[PDB]
Amino acid sequence: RDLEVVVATPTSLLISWPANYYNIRYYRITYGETGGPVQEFTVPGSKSTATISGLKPGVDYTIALYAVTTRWRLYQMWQPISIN
Amino acid sequence: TASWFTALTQHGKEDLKFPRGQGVPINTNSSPDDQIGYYRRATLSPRWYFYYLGTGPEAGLPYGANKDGIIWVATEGALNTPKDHIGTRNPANNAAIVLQLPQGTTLPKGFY
Repeated sequence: RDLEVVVATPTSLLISWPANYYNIRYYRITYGETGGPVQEFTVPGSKSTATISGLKPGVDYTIALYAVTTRWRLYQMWQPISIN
Repeated sequence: TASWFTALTQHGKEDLKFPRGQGVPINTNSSPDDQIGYYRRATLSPRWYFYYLGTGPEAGLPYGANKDGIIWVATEGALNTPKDHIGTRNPANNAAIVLQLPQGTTLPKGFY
């Protein structure tokens, strides 16, 4: 649908965004506490959901999705506010 | 390369945006799955040209690639796939449709 969290949990969250099976090569998720140990991970293009996990309950966290295309280019898929 | 449609000329302050599901220019000779693309304030005043997904100067942009002066419009029912069958305009062998939008579609202030 859009880039937004589906299932939310005190230790992890499920994020989702509109699939693409012609243009993306992999997605790259990136996430850390707000302002202030950055973390990221990588998902293949065919997928369109991802499981961020092992978070600190109650703590605010800026998430972001990023995409690398077939033309070896880099772009971010929107940007989302997340704070407990 | 030429935008199949004509421009939305901005005459104010807030830039071009569209509530979700609004923004696709009307085109009766096009299928529901082809209803998708982007407005790019292109290269005075700002003017936003419509280009379909996978066509135009930014034809390698995924849908949702956050750039500047590009916005993504898609109608409920469209597919996330390229418009090779539609392509763009060639201003010699055709002229530009006047970009119309259905009824009820909202437009920012200073857009007509």
